[PDB]
Amino acid sequence: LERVSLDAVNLALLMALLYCFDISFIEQKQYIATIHSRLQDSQLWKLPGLQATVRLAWALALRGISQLPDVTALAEFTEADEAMAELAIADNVFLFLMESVVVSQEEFYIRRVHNLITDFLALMPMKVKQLRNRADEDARMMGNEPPISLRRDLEHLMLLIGELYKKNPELALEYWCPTVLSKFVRQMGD
Amino acid sequence: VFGNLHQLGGVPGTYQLVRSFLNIKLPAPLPGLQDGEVEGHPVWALIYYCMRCGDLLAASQVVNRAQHQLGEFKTWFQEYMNSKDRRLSPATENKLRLHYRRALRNNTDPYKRAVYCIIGRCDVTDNQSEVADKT
Repeated sequence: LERVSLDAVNLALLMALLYCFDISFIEQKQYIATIHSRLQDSQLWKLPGLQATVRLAWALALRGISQLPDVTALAEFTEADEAMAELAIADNVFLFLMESVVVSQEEFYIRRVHNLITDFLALMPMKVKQLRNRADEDARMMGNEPPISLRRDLEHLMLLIGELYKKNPELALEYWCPTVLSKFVRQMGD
Repeated sequence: VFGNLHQLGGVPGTYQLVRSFLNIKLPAPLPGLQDGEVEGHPVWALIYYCMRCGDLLAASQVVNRAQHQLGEFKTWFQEYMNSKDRRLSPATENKLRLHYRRALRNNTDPYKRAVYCIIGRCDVTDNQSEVADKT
């Protein structure tokens, strides 16, 4: 998949990859542990953005997997997850989601992606706050559009939602139906 | 100051003496050019000269009163002052440096640059453009 950045064809593989990370339990988790380690190493690649996304996605999932404590106790959150995820965000992991989402086997894709999108809400909130706070402080009171956009990772996430959810109401309802998304919306409102 | 005028209108405070130096002395042949001035006074020049005099505390106070908007710097001035004057926070110093490079370094009012550079030890390549007037 790396040996594709623009190539739209990448979308075809997203269903398999999203779902694959979704079912990490299946792997073992000797294997899962190895992948996690390899990925942290792989932060070398900024040029491949889509590697960065998928890895970030894996992390969003991994956190949930570590719920069976044998894995979680073993790991240190700051080193094991936050540092890497943060690096990925810096390396435009959100931007490429936005691109995947904006430029929308539909069933497999929609389902797997919406699972992805939601996983991020529930499991990720620490990252959201980290970014939000980061953004508020960063700009100072002649900003160019590029400067405005640099830090914009949180907004990009919101757009990700906007593109993915648009039309699709089905999916959109999930937000409203129960009073974490509903929490997400309240949070975003703040 | 100790020689005619007004005699300066106000009290002999150190701050005013420096205002006099800046105003009466050669910042103006007949006043003007590229300073940031509020109510007839170059604030940054003032801070710089007060600093030059060794009156750091007063300089700090001037900044406090300043009406400015680089205010993060204001924070970094006060602790520079508080300590031995080698203001070393294990924290921000790094942050101040980045701002200097991006915002301040390519631009601004000479005195402002001086204050940032000198206090911060921002850019070790050394020299202040416009206002080094004496050996």
